[PDB]
Amino acid sequence: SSQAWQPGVAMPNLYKMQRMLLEKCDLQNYGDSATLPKGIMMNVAKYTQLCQYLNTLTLAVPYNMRVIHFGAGSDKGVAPGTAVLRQWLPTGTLLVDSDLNDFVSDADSTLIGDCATVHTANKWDLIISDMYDPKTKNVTKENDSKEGFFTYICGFIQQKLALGGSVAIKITEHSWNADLYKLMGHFAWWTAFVTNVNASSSEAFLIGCNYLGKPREQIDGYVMHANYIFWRNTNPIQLSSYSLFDMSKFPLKLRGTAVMSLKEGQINDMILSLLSKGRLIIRENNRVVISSDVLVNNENL
Amino acid sequence: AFAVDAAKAYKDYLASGGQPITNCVKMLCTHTGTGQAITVTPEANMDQESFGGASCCLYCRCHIDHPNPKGFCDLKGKYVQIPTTCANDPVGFTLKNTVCTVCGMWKGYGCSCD
Ligand SMILES: *O[C@H]1[C@H](O)[C@H](n2cnc3c(N)ncnc32)O[C@@H]1COP(=O)(O)OP(=O)(O)OP(=O)(O)OC[C@H]1O[C@@H](n2c[n+](C)c3c(=O)[nH]c(N)nc32)[C@H](O)[C@@H]1O
Ligand SMILES: N#Cc1cn([C@@H]2O[C@H](CO)[C@@H](O)[C@H]2O)c2ncnc(N)c12
Ligand SMILES: [Mg+2]
Ligand SMILES: [Zn+2]
Ligand SMILES: [Zn+2]
Repeated sequence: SSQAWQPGVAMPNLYKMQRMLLEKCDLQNYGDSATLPKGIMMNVAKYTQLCQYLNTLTLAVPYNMRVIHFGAGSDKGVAPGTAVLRQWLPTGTLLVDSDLNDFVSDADSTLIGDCATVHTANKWDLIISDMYDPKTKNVTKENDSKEGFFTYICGFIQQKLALGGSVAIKITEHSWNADLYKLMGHFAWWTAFVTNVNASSSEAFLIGCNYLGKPREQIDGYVMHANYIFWRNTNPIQLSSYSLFDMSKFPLKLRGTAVMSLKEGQINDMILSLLSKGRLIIRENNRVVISSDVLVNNENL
Repeated sequence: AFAVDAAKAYKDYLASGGQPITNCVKMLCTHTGTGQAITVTPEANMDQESFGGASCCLYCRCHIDHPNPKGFCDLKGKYVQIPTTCANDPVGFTLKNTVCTVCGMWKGYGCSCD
């Protein structure tokens, strides 16, 4: 029952191994609100607990680490999650964020527009996404795999995530994608992580830990999301904000993880073991350049 | 020779009873930090709250040019410590007050150089 003093709850391994069918999600505390410390926004508490959980994993943390954060704006025009990430990450970490709608951010660079317009030369060590389509609320049929930004995210992971890098991509009961689950099997380890402050929501962060660039495990993503909903449906999580009060060990440890460039032929099992243990990043270490594609139209006539 | 003076506009709006800019991003922290004014990571002490700097900057928040030939922002990408008594209006606090170039505390709210 000590779960309440954790930042949240990760999907236990035995639920990952099942072969459930997809049911409707029915949480006993659905929509209940946590008591947050005075004046703290939900997204700050949520991202703090996310980072607290990520402190328990084997993340690679190189010098000049590169982190990109999609879905980083709010209707308030500010970026609370970015502020927590930059607090968490080592000082000097390159942090880029993005959103469809305009906002002001503490990120080093911010691109406004659909994520599909975002391009970059370089590979990344950590990808964070909180994107969610408001139209996902207009539930009018079977809960199928969604595309949209999830299609971009899967390609972005396969194309622009360093080996050894990690991801946290927000899902919900209806905001999910089968290929993203399948791609969780291309990391050394994966889970679905529910924050204790939002334990009453079907939100989770799908976390891929230490990317291997090839399937370690074959995951059927329709089955795995059903497994996730089954877990949530049968394991009520009590809302808790306890962990928000102890920030003494919050900063991500600067491990100085090695970065090597290597061609697809030099990735042997000893390399793969280093990647799997959080001990190696593989990518170019050039300068970081990003860009937003801009559609040009003349509306006169 | 015309430029908008947004600092004065906000100061007068406040003076005439207007409600301060909201949704400044307050951080969770130990509250055992140095208490310095503007830092690379939250540094509030027991008498302060820490905020993400961009959200506390009048120019950032108002979508206007920064008062600086380079337009550089000294809050964005850092954290600003605000006395708890003034945390209802972080934007007003950073506009009205000044950081001591020697000890890095707010003049009047920590700076003991005098
Ligand atoms: O924190 C939210 C986060 O920012 C984002 N989000 C949600 N709505 C958003 C809009 N309009 N704009 C931007 N971002 C938005 O998603 C996070 C989670 O939000 P939450 O409302 O808590 O999601 P949740 O309801 O759990 O999942 P879905 O939105 O995918 O469900 C759609 C639809 O299905 C019904 N539903 C879901 N669940 C889990 C239910 C339950 O347990 N009990 C009941 N009776 N109904 C449930 C709901 O009608 C829901 O709206
Ligand atoms: N569908 C969709 C998207 C949603 N969001 C944003 O995620 C945040 C969700 O809480 C919100 O601020 C929103 O504006 C997107 N951002 C970029 N590209 C997209 N395709 C999306
Ligand atoms: Mg909620
Ligand atoms: Zn500014
Ligand atoms: Zn001084």
